[PDB]
Amino acid sequence: ENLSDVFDIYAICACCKVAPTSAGTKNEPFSPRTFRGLGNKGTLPWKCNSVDMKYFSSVTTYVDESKYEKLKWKRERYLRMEAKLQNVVVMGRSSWESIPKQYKPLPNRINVVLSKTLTKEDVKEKVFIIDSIDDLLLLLKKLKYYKCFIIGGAQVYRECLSRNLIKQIYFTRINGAYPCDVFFPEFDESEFRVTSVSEVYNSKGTTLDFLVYSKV
Ligand SMILES: NC(=O)C1=CN([C@@H]2O[C@H](COP(=O)(O)OP(=O)(O)OC[C@H]3O[C@@H](n4cnc5c(N)ncnc54)[C@H](OP(=O)(O)O)[C@@H]3O)[C@@H](O)[C@H]2O)C=CC1
Ligand SMILES: CCc1nc(N)nc(N)c1-c1ccc(Cl)cc1
Repeated sequence: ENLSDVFDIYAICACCKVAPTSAGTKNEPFSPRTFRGLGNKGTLPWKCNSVDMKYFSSVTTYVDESKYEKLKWKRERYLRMEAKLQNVVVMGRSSWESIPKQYKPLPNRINVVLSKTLTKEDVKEKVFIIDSIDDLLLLLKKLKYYKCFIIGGAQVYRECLSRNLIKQIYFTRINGAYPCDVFFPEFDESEFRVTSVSEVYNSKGTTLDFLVYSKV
């Protein structure tokens, strides 16, 4: 069976173009993947993009009650053989720490932070602290939710793609070049097909679009 399908594990990210460097061995002016920039110095490479922000918020928050029973059954079945509704959002520690206190935990979604060092003692926000992907799966198996969104960062995307635990990738392309030090991990793209390509959008002069890739 495909766990990414049974537990509806999707990834959502936004990547921009990478700003060249005149020094160092990391300049890739000819990179085969134009949009691969994820972060810089612990924060996003670009300045507040309200357009992607709204998009991100809608995707990760939207739930359809009518479609849940079907998911409930699909899961009850898998679990059988193995033996307010909200989506889950999963993020690495650095990502969680990069979010300003006032915006955490992300409202209307069940928050999960992956970390082997954070403790419930110092993390007062309502969030599940998970020690590993393995434990993440243990959590989803005993949790009522709609879809599970992996929202970052690079390390977390890598682990999930590497384990073939991603069913869909919601990929925002930011058409701007900014300095970057964290990039989207490479994986076998032949395993996916683009299933949604939005019209172009504009943020203060910078264009961007939204793509969705679904596993074959
Ligand atoms: N453009 C985009 O869409 C996104 C950009 N970002 C950007 O990416 C950068 C942060 O990403 P990155 O550096 O990859 O870090 P992450 O945000 O993934 O956090 C890394 C930390 O998460 C924890 N972690 C990772 N995997 C596991 C695991 N399997 N089990 C338990 N804990 C785990 C560890 O915490 P610990 O050390 O406590 O164990 C780890 O050091 C920032 O610059 C941020 O702004 C982040 C998300 C999305
Ligand atoms: C709004 C930015 C954004 N847009 C998209 N399309 N995907 C994401 N995963 C994020 C994101 C970045 C950093 C953190 Cl910490 C959490 C989420």
